[PDB]
Parts: sequence; C-alpha cells; structure tokens
Amino acid sequence: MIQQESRMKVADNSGAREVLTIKVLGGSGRKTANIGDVVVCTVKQATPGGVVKKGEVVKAVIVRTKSGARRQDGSYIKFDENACVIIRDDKSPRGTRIFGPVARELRENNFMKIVSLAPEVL
Amino acid sequence: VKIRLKRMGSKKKPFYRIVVADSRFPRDGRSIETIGTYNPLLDPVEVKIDEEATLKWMHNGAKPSDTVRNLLSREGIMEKFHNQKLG
Amino acid sequence: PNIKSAIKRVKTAETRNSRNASQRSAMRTAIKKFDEAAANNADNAKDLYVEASKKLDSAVSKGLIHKNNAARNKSRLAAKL
Amino acid sequence: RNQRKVYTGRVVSDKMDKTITVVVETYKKHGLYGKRVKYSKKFKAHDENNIAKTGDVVRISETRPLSATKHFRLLEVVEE
RNA sequence: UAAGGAACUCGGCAAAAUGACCCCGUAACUUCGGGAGAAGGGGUGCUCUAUUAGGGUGCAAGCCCGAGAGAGCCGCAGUGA
RNA sequence: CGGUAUCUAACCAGAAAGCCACGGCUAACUACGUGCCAGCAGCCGCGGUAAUACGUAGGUGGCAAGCGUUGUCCGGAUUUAU
RNA sequence: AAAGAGAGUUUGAUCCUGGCUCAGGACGAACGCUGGCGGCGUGCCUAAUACAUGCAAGUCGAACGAACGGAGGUCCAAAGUUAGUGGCGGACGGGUGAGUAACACGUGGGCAACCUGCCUGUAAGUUGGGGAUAACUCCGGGAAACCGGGGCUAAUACCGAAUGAUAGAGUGUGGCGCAUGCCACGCUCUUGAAAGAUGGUUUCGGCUAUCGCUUACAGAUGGGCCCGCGGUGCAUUAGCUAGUUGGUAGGGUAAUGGCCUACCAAGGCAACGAUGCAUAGCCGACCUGAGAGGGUGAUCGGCCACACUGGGACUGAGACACGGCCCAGACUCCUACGGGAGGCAGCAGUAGGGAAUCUUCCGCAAUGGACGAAAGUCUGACGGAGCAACGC
Ligand SMILES: [Mg+2]
Ligand SMILES: [Mg+2]
Ligand SMILES: [Mg+2]
Ligand SMILES: [Mg+2]
Ligand SMILES: [Mg+2]
Ligand SMILES: [Mg+2]
Ligand SMILES: [Mg+2]
Ligand SMILES: [Mg+2]
Ligand SMILES: [Mg+2]
Ligand SMILES: [Mg+2]
Ligand SMILES: [Mg+2]
Ligand SMILES: [Mg+2]
Ligand SMILES: [Mg+2]
Ligand SMILES: [Mg+2]
Ligand SMILES: [Mg+2]
Ligand SMILES: [Mg+2]
Ligand SMILES: [Mg+2]
Ligand SMILES: [Mg+2]
Ligand SMILES: [Mg+2]
Ligand SMILES: [Mg+2]
Ligand SMILES: [Mg+2]
Ligand SMILES: [Mg+2]
Ligand SMILES: [Mg+2]
Ligand SMILES: [Mg+2]
Ligand SMILES: [Mg+2]
Ligand SMILES: [Mg+2]
Ligand SMILES: [Mg+2]
Ligand SMILES: [Mg+2]
Ligand SMILES: [Mg+2]
Ligand SMILES: [Mg+2]
Ligand SMILES: [Mg+2]
Ligand SMILES: [Mg+2]
Ligand SMILES: [Mg+2]
Ligand SMILES: [Mg+2]
Ligand SMILES: [Mg+2]
Ligand SMILES: [Mg+2]
Ligand SMILES: [Mg+2]
Ligand SMILES: [Mg+2]
Ligand SMILES: [Mg+2]
Ligand SMILES: [Mg+2]
Ligand SMILES: [Mg+2]
Ligand SMILES: [Mg+2]
Ligand SMILES: [Mg+2]
Ligand SMILES: [Mg+2]
Ligand SMILES: [Mg+2]
Ligand SMILES: [Mg+2]
Ligand SMILES: [Mg+2]
Ligand SMILES: [Mg+2]
Ligand SMILES: [Mg+2]
Ligand SMILES: [Mg+2]
Ligand SMILES: [Mg+2]
Ligand SMILES: [Mg+2]
Ligand SMILES: [Mg+2]
Ligand SMILES: [Mg+2]
Ligand SMILES: [Mg+2]
Ligand SMILES: [Mg+2]
Ligand SMILES: [Mg+2]
Ligand SMILES: [Mg+2]
Ligand SMILES: [Mg+2]
Ligand SMILES: [Mg+2]
Ligand SMILES: [Mg+2]
Ligand SMILES: [Mg+2]
Ligand SMILES: [Mg+2]
Ligand SMILES: [Mg+2]
Ligand SMILES: [Mg+2]
Repeated sequence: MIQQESRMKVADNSGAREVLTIKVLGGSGRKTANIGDVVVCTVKQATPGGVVKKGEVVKAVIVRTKSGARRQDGSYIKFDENACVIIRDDKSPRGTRIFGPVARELRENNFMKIVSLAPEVL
Repeated sequence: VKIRLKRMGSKKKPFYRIVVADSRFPRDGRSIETIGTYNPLLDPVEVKIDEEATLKWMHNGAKPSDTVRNLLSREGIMEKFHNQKLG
Repeated sequence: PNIKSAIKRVKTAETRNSRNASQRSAMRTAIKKFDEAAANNADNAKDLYVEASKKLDSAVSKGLIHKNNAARNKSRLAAKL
Repeated sequence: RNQRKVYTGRVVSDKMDKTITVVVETYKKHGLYGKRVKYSKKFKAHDENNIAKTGDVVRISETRPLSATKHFRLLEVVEE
C-alpha cells in the first residue's frame, strides 16, 4: 500500500538510493499501488558517481512491499521492506543488477528482464 | 652447492667461467667463488683452474656437472681427489 | 585448480590436516589433564606426568612438533611438581 | 671469543626500576663544510638494583634485547 | 490501532516522541565566562565468590555504609509500575 | 641456428645521397619577386621601391644514411659563492 | 699525474651592478624531409587499465591395473617391452615498482638468544605386530561442477611393541667467560626409531652390492632476529603517545623481546625537529662537470614489496604461497533458477590511453633447472630466428 509522499529504497545498480513517490498511475482517483505497479517518483538520495542524479523525476516499479500480495491458491507473501526498481519507457531496468528477493507477480506483468536478473524470485 | 659453468661473451661467441654456486640461483646470477675459465671456440681447449680451492669444495660436498667433471678428470683433480680419499 | 598436481596436493592436504589435528588434540588433552592434576592437590599427577611427556616425544617422531618445543614444554610443565 | 660495543656517557634519568637512560655524545664532520658538531644519542641501560644516580658518568655495554627498547646494561660507574 | 508518515492546516494547533543514575564523547562562534545536559553513543535485573576490597561506629561484643571484577540464570522487555 | 658465417670463379661504372644554414653571436653571397603586405625569428631585430634577414634561382659552408625541430638534465651560471 | 675560453642586450656616449638569450654534451625519446649494407646492443617511460587464442611444472612401473609374436585348447589363447593411490618437486625459475620515509637498502658488527630438505663425512641401527583405504564393483541424488551409501584389496600409505638420548629432572668433578652464563666428563631414574626395492653368490638356510629409511655429531649452504652510522620537501605542520614507558609472574615462538595476558608505578619521544601532510622502491651505477658538486634509477647484477581488492589458515625443512585452499567485494561467463567457473604486473597476441614503442616463430644442439638407478620426460629459463636507421 504505497501512496503519494511514501518513501521506498531502490534495489538495483543505478545511482538512486532512496525515492519518494509522486503519483500512482492507473486511474483518475487511484490512491494506492502494490507489487507490480508503476509509479512516478523523484530521487531524494543518490550514490556519488551514479547515472541517476538527485532531484530527478523518474518512473519505477514496485518489487516488494511490507504488505505483499495473495495468490489464487489461498497463500500469502510478505516482505520486511518496501523496495523499488527504476525502469525506462518500456519495462527494462536502468541499472545492471538487482539486489534482494523479488516477488513472482512481476512475471505476470511482463517484467521479464527484472525477473531474470533477480537473485531470487519468491 | 655445485661447481657450475656460467656463460657470457657475445652472440654465437660463448665463453665460460667455472664457478661454484647454489642450484637454486640463476645461471648468471648470484654465485659463491669463481675458480676457473673455459673457452670452447679454440680447437685445443684452454681451461685454467685453481686446483686447490676445487679440492676443498669437493671435500666439503660440492658435486660438479658432467662437463666440469670431464675437465677435472682431464686436469687431474678427480684422480687426485680419489688418491686423497684413499690416503 | 587447473594443474594436475594441485588437486593431488590439496587432497593430501585435507588428509594430513585431519591426521595432524587428531594427534594435536590428543596431546593438548593429555597436557590439560596433567596440569589440572598438578594445579589442584597432588593425587597421581606425577603418574600422569610421564605419559604426558610421552605424548610430546612420540609427536616429535611424527613430525607435527619441533624438538625444541617438546623439550621446552616438558621442562616448563615439569616445574609444577 | 668476540667483543661487544661499550659506551661511556652521563646518567640523565634514573627514575625507572632497575634501568636508566644515558646520553652518549660524539663529534662528526659535516657533509660539506667539515665542522665539528655535537651529536648526542640516548640509550637505555640496565643496572643491578638502582645504583646509578643522575649526573654520574657511567660505562655501559651491549647485550641482548631485555625489553621493548632496552639493549644495554650498566658496566660500571666511573664517577659522580 | 493494518500500510503510509505532515500528504492535514493560516500555522506540525492537538497528540505522539525524549526523560533517572554511571561512563565515553562533543562543532561554528565568543564579551574567553560560555555555547553544553551541544550533537552522538554504551551500561542497569537475579544468584554465587561474599558477614568483599575498604570505610563509619565501639574497649570488645557487635551494628551500619557497598565500588570494581569474575563465573553463571531467566524473560519479548531489567531506572520492567 | 644452417648450406649460416666463410671461401672460390665470371659480369658490371653500371642498381645506391640527402638535410640544414649563409647580417652579428657562427663557418659561408649574388640576382629576381614582394612592398610594415606576404612573412622570418633564440636574442640584437628585419619587411614602408636598390632587402647579403621575407619566397625562389645560382653559388658557398657543415654533416652524412643521415640531417633538422621539440621535450628533460648538466655546463656556461661565481646566477646560493666550503 | 690532473688542472677552468665566451658573445648579444639598459645609454647621446661611459664604467659598474643585474637579470634574459645563445654557442657544448646526453636520451628507453617523439615529429618532419630522406634512406644502401654488415657487426654489437635497445624497444609501453602513459592505464598496478580490461583481456580473446595457444603454450609456460611436472616426473617416478626398482611399492599395487597394456597390443603383438606366442604355451596350450581346424578355431580361441596362458606368461614376455606402456593410466591411478603413494614419494619428490610446485617456496626454484619468470614478471611488475602499485605500496613503503622504515633496520626496506648500503656499510660494519652481535646472536653465551636461533633454524636449515636435498649435498659431504663419521658413529649405531634397519628386530617384531595390527586395523584399514582408495583403485575396482553395485545402489541412489543428479542439468552440469560432482556428491553420498553397501561390498572388495595392496604397499616405501597409517598406528602400537622390543631396544637405543649429548631430550626432562636430580645431582657430582674439573676448566672457564661478556652479567645473564660456556665447555669436557661422570651417576640414577622417565620418555622417543626405522621400510624396503632391484641384483650377486651360496645350499636353498645364510652372506653380500647399490639405492633406500631412523637417531646423533660436524662441514657446507640458505634463512631468522638485534644494533652503530649514512642517503627528501614543508614550522603558513608544535606537541605526540596509554600496551604506551619500566617492573613482578605467566602464556607463545626455532630463538630474545608488552610478541600476548594479569598485577604494580606514571612513564616515554621531541627545536640535535617528535607528530602530521606531500613525493618516492634501495644500491652497484648512468648523464654532466676542471673538481667540489648537480640531475636520474633506462639495460645488467644484489636486496625488498606485490600478484583483481581486503582478511585467514592448512600441508610442508622452507609459504600465510603469481599459474594452491576458505570468506567477503566488483567484474566476466554457464544454468534445467537449485547452483557452478575465472584472474597474462609469465611468453606471444587483442581493445583502450598515448606524441610514442615489436612475431599469436624454431629447438632442448649448448648452459642451467625438476623428477629417475639409467635411458628418458618437462623447461616461452635459455640457445636462436623475425620487426623497428632507436643507438654505437
Ligand atoms: Mg652438462
Ligand atoms: Mg610410541
Ligand atoms: Mg625445532
Ligand atoms: Mg652480548
Ligand atoms: Mg496506524
Ligand atoms: Mg505499524
Ligand atoms: Mg518534513
Ligand atoms: Mg491542501
Ligand atoms: Mg502543505
Ligand atoms: Mg505544541
Ligand atoms: Mg546548540
Ligand atoms: Mg532470550
Ligand atoms: Mg636453408
Ligand atoms: Mg656465403
Ligand atoms: Mg657471367
Ligand atoms: Mg653484362
Ligand atoms: Mg653488378
Ligand atoms: Mg667493369
Ligand atoms: Mg658508376
Ligand atoms: Mg642512396
Ligand atoms: Mg632568404
Ligand atoms: Mg641551392
Ligand atoms: Mg652542399
Ligand atoms: Mg654552480
Ligand atoms: Mg643571444
Ligand atoms: Mg625518425
Ligand atoms: Mg622516405
Ligand atoms: Mg648497419
Ligand atoms: Mg610499466
Ligand atoms: Mg601412471
Ligand atoms: Mg625471484
Ligand atoms: Mg626497480
Ligand atoms: Mg601391517
Ligand atoms: Mg587389510
Ligand atoms: Mg582388505
Ligand atoms: Mg630405552
Ligand atoms: Mg647417557
Ligand atoms: Mg664470550
Ligand atoms: Mg654418562
Ligand atoms: Mg616406543
Ligand atoms: Mg644408485
Ligand atoms: Mg628408491
Ligand atoms: Mg649514494
Ligand atoms: Mg639518490
Ligand atoms: Mg618472559
Ligand atoms: Mg610510487
Ligand atoms: Mg651507457
Ligand atoms: Mg662548472
Ligand atoms: Mg639510470
Ligand atoms: Mg622496464
Ligand atoms: Mg635491478
Ligand atoms: Mg599478476
Ligand atoms: Mg589487471
Ligand atoms: Mg606445519
Ligand atoms: Mg607457484
Ligand atoms: Mg597468470
Ligand atoms: Mg605479456
Ligand atoms: Mg593498439
Ligand atoms: Mg636443455
Ligand atoms: Mg641438462
Ligand atoms: Mg608441458
Ligand atoms: Mg626470452
Ligand atoms: Mg631469447
Ligand atoms: Mg622504435
Ligand atoms: Mg644504426
């Protein structure tokens, strides 16, 4: 459950290191995004020398949340943090490698490149 | 410890020094005490050797090489060493 | 490794490691028992002491300890009694 | 046998236990002018039990390392 | 009080958070006194060594004061309100 | 290495010379063209109509399968002086 | 015996002072024009940037597993010249100069405070037992690196015993020193060793040769530690330090030592430059100079440090180990998504940076290395060839 003014750390190789949410795409009155949803966001903290600079407006996808998703089989998954991967106009990441586990639901949202690079797809 | 043969001189023109050194050191590198010279180019081989420090090193356990053994045999160091061992 | 000798060397390394660790542990345990006996009361202690020295001397014959080390340990723990 | 180095200096500090500090002075040519210049270096010496007093000329001799920085022992005290 | 954490509002109003004792450590500036409890950290329970090491009191009997260390033990949590 | 070094015979002036510089420092000058332009240059500085300093031609000087330019160090520099 | 060259330029003309410029020599040099040969040498100075491809460390059947001719049964065939466990070597040889202002290097000593496989010499011995395990063969997990379980067998593989200490203690005698202590010898008790393989003879038992294995003592060799002196810029870098300074006991190492621990005292270094910042491998040596000095560390030789970055240990006489192992980090690659593999500052070679630097060659013939009793195998060390007027 991520809405505007919510911060979540970045989980790939790009220069960004923390990001604040600006808007949730999908509808006129939409107010909450979860695993597999694309958001507009800004960079609040960046590592020196990175490609992505501080104060930049970028799009990104949600890979794990503290209140995860429920599967059709009646099972649940939850993580210990909210994470984020910066993506391009298409569904390809702007970084080189992904850190930490990644939810399986992205395989159902055609995010095939991010799934391949993840160390674990839970 | 071997009484070895060190090569120097010029391209296609080798000259040799009969020298004692350790087997772990480079051929042209560190050595202990040079004792003689050996010139192969001349048809009659000219080999000069101390013949006194050589016997001391042989007594102390300095095993030579094949050609050094041949030179010591021709110059009589090996035969005198055998005589010293007998006597 | 990518040399045919290195694999044999490493295998021999684990074998020798296990063997030497076993004997070293046995010798340390013997020394520990002797010093425990010597520190508190008298009891046998001296009776233990002999075989403790044995555990050192044979060890030198095995090759897992220096002769000076064995002599030094024997003299140092011989001062407890 | 062999021999060890011996230095004759003056006791400066004797407030340690069983050991003192001794300054040894010598002269040397300069690098480019050849003038005498004083050159004082401080060593640490070992006594039997706190005999030497400050400002007393003593002769000390070389030995093995007795401590972290301690390589000399007191040979005798020439005078006060 | 789930997730978020000022997005509320004229304005963080109200509420929430810190809070005791011991130790480490502490900036620009300065009227040289300060700033300073700056900031930022670590330790607190019970049992045995142990009528302690040592102090106050008294002629002695005895009675009060109690820091460091070690070994351990129990909870999510030891200035457990 | 290797038919390699070397040696033996026959033919051939034939198949084999370039770079920098020339007012003084520093060895070595004439003509043409240009006219404070084109340009040269380490310094003194040359170029405004008679240019031994600019470009070319002839000549001369130095070196030579090399010759010039640049960068760094020492000398000249007694310009850190024992 | 050696022993040093100046010129232009401030002025209307001078003489001093003073700076600037030039005439010489040398490069791991570069660029431009040009270009015949031979001999001897040199060639990533920048990115210790990233690496395709091939080769650089293996060897012993004298300790345990081959085809043929061919005993024997017109058909198959017994015995006779060729994988792995184990031993030695991989710590040598080869490459880079990142880091390091310190016992790293040079020079001169000390160790009565030390170690050392192979090599040499000498004195003794190699006497008796045991339980296994690869290899091999079945059962499974397997995408693949490879993992487990059951059974079977050798040794110079491993582990006890007999005996043997100049190893520990206790003592004595004599001679001695540089304080701690050194040397010769004697006495009693307690511990510590081994392995056999290729032949000869003899009787066949025995005996014996060579190579082997265990212990001790010397030599030689290679290392370890300590110390005096010596080689840079900044004070617009003045205080630094607390296992620090010393002692009492202990632990540890081949050895001394706050190397490490507990206790006790508050010490120690510094204007003779402590501490800090910056640069830098050190020397023999090279260039220049009349010399004193100044600049540099190309080639070669000696020492030191490093091996993608950081940490650690095992085996071993010797490593905290370039082409060995474990963990973390960045990068490259394979995956069936569970997980695996790699390190050219080795020889050639590719990309990038540069103003700028070479063949993906031949051979162990010579010298030297490792293994073996030897033949012999390996050796991008090395011996040679190719390119570049780069130098004489
Ligand atoms: Mg030979
Ligand atoms: Mg035994
Ligand atoms: Mg030893
Ligand atoms: Mg001494
Ligand atoms: Mg809430
Ligand atoms: Mg919550
Ligand atoms: Mg805020
Ligand atoms: Mg609003
Ligand atoms: Mg607002
Ligand atoms: Mg308020
Ligand atoms: Mg404040
Ligand atoms: Mg608990
Ligand atoms: Mg030919
Ligand atoms: Mg010819
Ligand atoms: Mg003809
Ligand atoms: Mg003709
Ligand atoms: Mg001709
Ligand atoms: Mg002719
Ligand atoms: Mg002609
Ligand atoms: Mg020509
Ligand atoms: Mg002209
Ligand atoms: Mg001309
Ligand atoms: Mg000419
Ligand atoms: Mg001068
Ligand atoms: Mg001039
Ligand atoms: Mg050229
Ligand atoms: Mg040309
Ligand atoms: Mg030539
Ligand atoms: Mg380099
Ligand atoms: Mg084999
Ligand atoms: Mg080397
Ligand atoms: Mg170097
Ligand atoms: Mg057996
Ligand atoms: Mg068996
Ligand atoms: Mg068996
Ligand atoms: Mg015995
Ligand atoms: Mg005896
Ligand atoms: Mg002495
Ligand atoms: Mg005796
Ligand atoms: Mg025994
Ligand atoms: Mg033999
Ligand atoms: Mg053998
Ligand atoms: Mg010097
Ligand atoms: Mg120098
Ligand atoms: Mg001690
Ligand atoms: Mg450097
Ligand atoms: Mg030269
Ligand atoms: Mg001069
Ligand atoms: Mg040089
Ligand atoms: Mg070089
Ligand atoms: Mg060198
Ligand atoms: Mg490397
Ligand atoms: Mg690299
Ligand atoms: Mg070991
Ligand atoms: Mg290696
Ligand atoms: Mg390599
Ligand atoms: Mg290379
Ligand atoms: Mg290139
Ligand atoms: Mg060879
Ligand atoms: Mg050979
Ligand atoms: Mg090979
Ligand atoms: Mg080579
Ligand atoms: Mg070569
Ligand atoms: Mg070149
Ligand atoms: Mg040439």
